[PDB]
Amino acid sequence: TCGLVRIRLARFGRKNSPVYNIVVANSRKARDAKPIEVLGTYVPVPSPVTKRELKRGVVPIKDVKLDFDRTKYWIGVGAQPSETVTKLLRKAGILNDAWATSKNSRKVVFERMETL
Amino acid sequence: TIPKPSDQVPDVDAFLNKIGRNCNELKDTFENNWNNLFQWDSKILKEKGVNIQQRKYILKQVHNYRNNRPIHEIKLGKKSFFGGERKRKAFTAKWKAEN
Amino acid sequence: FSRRRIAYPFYPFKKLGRQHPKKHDTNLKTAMRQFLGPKNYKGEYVMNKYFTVPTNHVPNYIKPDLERGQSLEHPVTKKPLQLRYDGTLGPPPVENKRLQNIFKDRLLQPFPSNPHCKTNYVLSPQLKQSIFEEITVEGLSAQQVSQKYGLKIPRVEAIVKLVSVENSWNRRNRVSSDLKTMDETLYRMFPVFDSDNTKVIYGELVEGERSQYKFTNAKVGKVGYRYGSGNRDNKKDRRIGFNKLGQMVYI
Amino acid sequence: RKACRVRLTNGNVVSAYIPGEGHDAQEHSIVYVRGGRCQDLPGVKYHVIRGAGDLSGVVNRISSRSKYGAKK
Amino acid sequence: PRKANLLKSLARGRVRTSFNKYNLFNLYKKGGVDLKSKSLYQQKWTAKQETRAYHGEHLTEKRWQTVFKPKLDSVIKETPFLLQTFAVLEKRLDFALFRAMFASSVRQARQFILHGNVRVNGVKIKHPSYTLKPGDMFSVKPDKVLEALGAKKPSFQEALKIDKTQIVLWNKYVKEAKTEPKEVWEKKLENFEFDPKWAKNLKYHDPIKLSELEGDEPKARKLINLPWQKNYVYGRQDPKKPFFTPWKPRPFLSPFAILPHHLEISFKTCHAVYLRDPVARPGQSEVISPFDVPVHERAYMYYLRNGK
Amino acid sequence: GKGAAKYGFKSGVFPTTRSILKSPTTKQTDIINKVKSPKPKGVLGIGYAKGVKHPKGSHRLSPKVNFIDVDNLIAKTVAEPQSIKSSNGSAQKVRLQKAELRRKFLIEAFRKEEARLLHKHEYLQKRTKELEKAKELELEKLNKEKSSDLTIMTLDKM
RNA sequence: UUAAGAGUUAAACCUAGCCAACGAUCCAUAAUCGAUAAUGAAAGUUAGAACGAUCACGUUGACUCUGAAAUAUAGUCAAUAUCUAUAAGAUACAGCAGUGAGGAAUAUUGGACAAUGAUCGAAAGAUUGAUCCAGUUACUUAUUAGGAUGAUAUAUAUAUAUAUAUAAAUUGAUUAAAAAUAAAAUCCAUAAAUAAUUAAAAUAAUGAUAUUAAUUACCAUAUAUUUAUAUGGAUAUAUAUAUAUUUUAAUAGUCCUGACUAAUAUUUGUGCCAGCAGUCGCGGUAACACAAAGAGGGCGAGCGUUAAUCA
Ligand SMILES: [Mg+2]
Ligand SMILES: [Mg+2]
Ligand SMILES: [Mg+2]
Ligand SMILES: [Mg+2]
Ligand SMILES: [Mg+2]
Ligand SMILES: [Mg+2]
Ligand SMILES: [Mg+2]
Ligand SMILES: [Mg+2]
Ligand SMILES: [Mg+2]
Ligand SMILES: [Mg+2]
Ligand SMILES: [Mg+2]
Ligand SMILES: [Mg+2]
Ligand SMILES: [Mg+2]
Ligand SMILES: [Mg+2]
Ligand SMILES: [Mg+2]
Ligand SMILES: [Mg+2]
Ligand SMILES: [Mg+2]
Ligand SMILES: [Mg+2]
Ligand SMILES: [Mg+2]
Ligand SMILES: [Mg+2]
Ligand SMILES: [Mg+2]
Ligand SMILES: [Mg+2]
Ligand SMILES: [Mg+2]
Ligand SMILES: [Mg+2]
Ligand SMILES: [Mg+2]
Ligand SMILES: [Mg+2]
Repeated sequence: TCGLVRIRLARFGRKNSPVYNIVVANSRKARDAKPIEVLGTYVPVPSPVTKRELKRGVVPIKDVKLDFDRTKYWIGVGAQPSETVTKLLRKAGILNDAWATSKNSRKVVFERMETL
Repeated sequence: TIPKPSDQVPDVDAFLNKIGRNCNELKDTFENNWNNLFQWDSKILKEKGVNIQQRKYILKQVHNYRNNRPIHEIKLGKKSFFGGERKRKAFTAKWKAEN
Repeated sequence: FSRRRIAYPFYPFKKLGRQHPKKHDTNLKTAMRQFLGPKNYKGEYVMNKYFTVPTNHVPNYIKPDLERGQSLEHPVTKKPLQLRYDGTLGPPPVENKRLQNIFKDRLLQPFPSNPHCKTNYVLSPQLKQSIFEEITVEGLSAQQVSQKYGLKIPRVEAIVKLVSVENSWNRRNRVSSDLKTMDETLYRMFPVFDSDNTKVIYGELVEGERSQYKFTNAKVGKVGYRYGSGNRDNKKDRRIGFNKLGQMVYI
Repeated sequence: RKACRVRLTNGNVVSAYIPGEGHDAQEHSIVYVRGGRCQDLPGVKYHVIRGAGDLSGVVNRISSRSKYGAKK
Repeated sequence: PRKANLLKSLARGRVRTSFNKYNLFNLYKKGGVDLKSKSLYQQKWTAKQETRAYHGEHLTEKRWQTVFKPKLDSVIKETPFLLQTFAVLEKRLDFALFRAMFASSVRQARQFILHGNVRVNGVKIKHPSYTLKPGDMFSVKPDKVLEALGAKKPSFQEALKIDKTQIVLWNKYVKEAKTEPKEVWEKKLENFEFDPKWAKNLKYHDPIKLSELEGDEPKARKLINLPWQKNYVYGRQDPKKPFFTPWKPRPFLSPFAILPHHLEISFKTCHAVYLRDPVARPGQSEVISPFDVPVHERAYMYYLRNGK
Repeated sequence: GKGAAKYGFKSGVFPTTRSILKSPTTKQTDIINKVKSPKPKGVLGIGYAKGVKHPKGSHRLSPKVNFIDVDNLIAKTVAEPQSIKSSNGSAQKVRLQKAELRRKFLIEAFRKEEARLLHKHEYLQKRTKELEKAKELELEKLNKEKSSDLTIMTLDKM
């Protein structure tokens, strides 16, 4: 992307079983090097859904753990998030459609909901 | 769903001609059927015989056609006439002295 | 001092005499046959004490020390039968007083050597149904029923779950005649119990999207995979777990 | 006792005991030397590995074949 | 895991987690574990040998050492703390199946799990090393449990021979009753401790020759008809279930029929709930084991130091 | 593996969390008072004495703490545009939206950090005050015991 | 001179100081460390491969430009070593593969940018031996690598301890001497295959891995809460429809048995030889120790041994 400070994903885990840390990192450091901060974790594999649960209508869930207060701070100071991180932040409501792209973008089946 | 063939690109033959990168050799694979080209995913194009690069490029351009984005040939990057940057110095020294 | 000690019976038994050269037998096999008794054409050993299960709600556990190795009784009259020099089974000379005088605790002791091991009492179906009614229908807590029936809370909850599952299976006619027979038989083999916050964002979902993101609030300095953490993949302390589907995954 | 002087690749010259009932070691032979002294031979602090290099395994070995290079 | 090899050897006299007839004899004749005249190492080795023969024999030694927990859990008589040496193995799925009387042995429980016949809280589990937590519900396919606890299904030939013998003995009894009903009635009443039509009611049964009857099951099913055994071959009332079809318990089931204290079992459904990890209380240990406390003490001393 | 016992048995390291406010804020009265308080005089203190001279090129006193003013930091770091009025631009709307979100995020972060620091200061004040009243409690307790003074001399008092 | 202190460097002038037996100076050796690995009860001790942090280096030495920062994998000069283009030339694989040597010993002259990053571009997109995958290698760790039943063959004639006969019966041995429920045989399974289907890694689209994982053994739907009975497309048959509805296993080494140190059922060959051995030690007819047979005891896809580390 651009800028010295970038919010990106650093790959942790094992071969064929990826997990990621959402990290604020210097652009010139390695992908898996120790970052400025570790804002969260991201599991790209959706939760398994049973056939009966498919009949129920439940949808697979992808799990992200994130520090929302600190991520907002890093966005404020000028940190530039990667494309995948940009998508992850947009689905969380941290970023709005202004960060979208022509290729990305439709009917809403479920609206973003905030509950403790 | 199937986009409707345009006068600019009437047939899958013309589509393969335009997208380029030696995709013209795949004319027999599709048999000049718009429906097959615009419903055939990557697994089918694999079992037909299309190589990885060709099927990926064709799916990319098919998606572009669905979204009406230009589908002209994107010529792949090529190393410079004087060689790669690491080999540029030696090749330039040879070329200058020889000619 | 230590040496290999072939596990001969501690009780007296009839050792092999002079053998025809082709018998190729062992004292252990003869002891096993004496303990087992004659075998039927059907393959059974009716003479043995323990061949047939009990049905009087009192278990029949081995008592080699009390009976001194004599484990053959008449299948019907259930009177002791000892081997005799003629080769036949016959009444013993003097009946073992130990077998009539058996402590109540020892009857529930499965293994002669270990006294601390004891079988558990089996709850009656009526008591299980009463617990189900008390918990689910009358809305009683597990504490109150556990105190009422001298039971433990995890057992009460397990009974509730099991009675619900039994009701479902009976609804679907899954319980069969063979299953009923097996349950009934194992019921009479055992003694019967006697009653007396973190902010969470669920993401927007759009048509065609196969998954919905769930975002959990976390604190920096505590959220993330640590850098330089120990690798136990090639160590005996390797960490293994099981997926929600039930497959095995390395953690 | 069957033993042999051996010059190793690092330049040291040692005396190595040759285990087994029979051996075909000879001068110029390539051998592999491991630790372990011959107790009753003073100055012999090393053993030769049977079945490695130019030294063959013990002939007609049945027990402890791995310790003597025999294959079966 | 280890390959099952000489698990029932009478000479060695080891006791296994199984309902075998040979295992029953080995347990019966064992008496106790002899620790006299032995050095401390010999005592520890004997205790290890016996207890590992019973507890988790199929596990490799290094795997058990890794799984071994040097701590023990407990909740007037003396509490046998050290009977909990092998309590860690009791949370394993196969051990839970065996202790729930859903398998004849831990090996059979392992096979049942590996073949997809076992579920834990409604999800199929195919790994015997799976460990249960308190409150976990597990269940077995009813046919597998019936096979494990039921008697062996005879083959057609063997049951045909048994039916030949049964017909023969019935004919002998009928002849004896018809010829001298007096003494037969007298013997019947004595064993329990007149109308001549009774002896008339008894009917002979046609003798059967298996040479012509071999290879045809329905023919034999229709031909054989005894007052107890009507219209089926011995033990094959419905030759499509994996067990002796008129269901009777397997032989020698009562010696090993032990109800666990940490599992709650429903045999109608072949379900069970893992209440807790086994614990030691005054005068009792919930870890079922055929060895007394000193044997487990010596095994624990062995495995604390890895046999040092 | 051993050293992890110190750190809660957690293996691996996170990067050190950065402080949003590099220097103390001007609303932290206690820090300013400690900074402004008279320095302890002499050797158990921290400063040069009255008579003693310092080296020619050195500074007698350390640099004074720069107390951030959150309002000033917000004003200088993120300033609202003066020219509110503008016409339609395809990228201008997107840039304006991103700038507004970034300004809001940074302002919110700074203000919440200052409030958090003040809240910790108040919490410490409550803790210390409660401990001092706890000392007053044992003062109350002891006088009950020594209200029983026969004014003879005891050995425990000796 | 620097942005900046200081004998850091350069110049000048003064003072006689500074370190050191609690070890200076000199020499040898060494990349350093962790919330990393090993070990121990622990203090500690060892390693610094793997994960992570710092430093230094990119064939060797010095200097210079640019720059915020370089004595830069840059440039210049020289040293070493090669190639041609014979030039005020080029290259130095401690980048990925790979080759030769050295060594006891450490692999592919692989696929893809599908994912995560990086560079260029306004974008479209382009590049990417970073990276991700696969290959080799038991180097290490984990799960599987089949359970129950089972000591013999024939012949006789609502009860049930069926009893008689004959015949056989491998190695060892003549009874506490066994091998051995070990085999065979029987029962029941699953893996693999063969068929269908089929996620997820990734979505706006793009999948190298890939002959994907997983599910079912004909296929759907229609209700119940995985197991049921139904309706419809399969299905050969016999004569639309009573019927069934792919097949199916089993596969272990290596060390040791005098004591330390678990291994009793005993024999044979040798004869202070051959040999074994971690320590004591054994071997001269009577070898529990050597080489073997039987039996037995450990660990087990590993076992042993050597080299090391800790205790
Ligand atoms: Mg750009
Ligand atoms: Mg171009
Ligand atoms: Mg011994
Ligand atoms: Mg100066
Ligand atoms: Mg100096
Ligand atoms: Mg000077
Ligand atoms: Mg010195
Ligand atoms: Mg060095
Ligand atoms: Mg170095
Ligand atoms: Mg390292
Ligand atoms: Mg060091
Ligand atoms: Mg390396
Ligand atoms: Mg350098
Ligand atoms: Mg250099
Ligand atoms: Mg080099
Ligand atoms: Mg290389
Ligand atoms: Mg070499
Ligand atoms: Mg890429
Ligand atoms: Mg490549
Ligand atoms: Mg013989
Ligand atoms: Mg030897
Ligand atoms: Mg001899
Ligand atoms: Mg020895
Ligand atoms: Mg020997
Ligand atoms: Mg042998
Ligand atoms: Mg292994």
